[PDB]
Amino acid sequence: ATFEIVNRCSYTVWAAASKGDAALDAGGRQLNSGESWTINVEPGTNGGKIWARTDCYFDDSGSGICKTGDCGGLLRCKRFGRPPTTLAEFSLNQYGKDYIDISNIKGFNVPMDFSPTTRGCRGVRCAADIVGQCPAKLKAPGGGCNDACTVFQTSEYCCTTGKCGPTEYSRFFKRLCPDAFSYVLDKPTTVTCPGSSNYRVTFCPTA
Ligand SMILES: NC(=O)CN(CC(=O)O)CC(=O)O
Repeated sequence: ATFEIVNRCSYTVWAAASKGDAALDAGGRQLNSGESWTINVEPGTNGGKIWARTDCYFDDSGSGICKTGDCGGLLRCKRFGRPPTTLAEFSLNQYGKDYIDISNIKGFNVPMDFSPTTRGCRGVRCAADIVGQCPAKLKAPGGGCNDACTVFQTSEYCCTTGKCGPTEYSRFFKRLCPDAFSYVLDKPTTVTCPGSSNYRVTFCPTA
């Protein structure tokens, strides 16, 4: 499946694509403003994620750091990124269907549209001014708005035991982006697409 990753932000993003224990395609690439990168994700892949990293500093070998979304200090991500990161999440060809969503469970850094190329299912967007409205305790100095699990590290927010529910901090994200997951046990906003669809992820969407 192809994922066309498009940077319409004024700033460079270092796109990242991983399934947690391995890169998807090349795993990462620098996208200056206006640049695109089309990756191939193998059919049947589960637990894939795409995200933006902002303000990165890499040496020629591809090692360094990013202000948001860093993945073990690598340009070409093998693992997932450090919050805060708006997440495009997908599992493909799971019993005949693809499953896509956007998540704020690991916070928000860059506004995102995640859309199929087909009429057969809808897209998702989280593009509200979350960083400008971010509660003080969730502000990330590197840019972005942390989730409460990252900040407070308790089950109330991290949903590690029992049955967590919404909190003031999940509701902050949820009102701004109703179609994105705001905490681990949020009512799912996953979209079911026909199996083997293709997709476009746009950073800083407009129309
Ligand atoms: N249209 C946009 O998304 C503009 N961007 C700002 C920019 O690209 O300079 C907002 C953001 O990055 O949160």
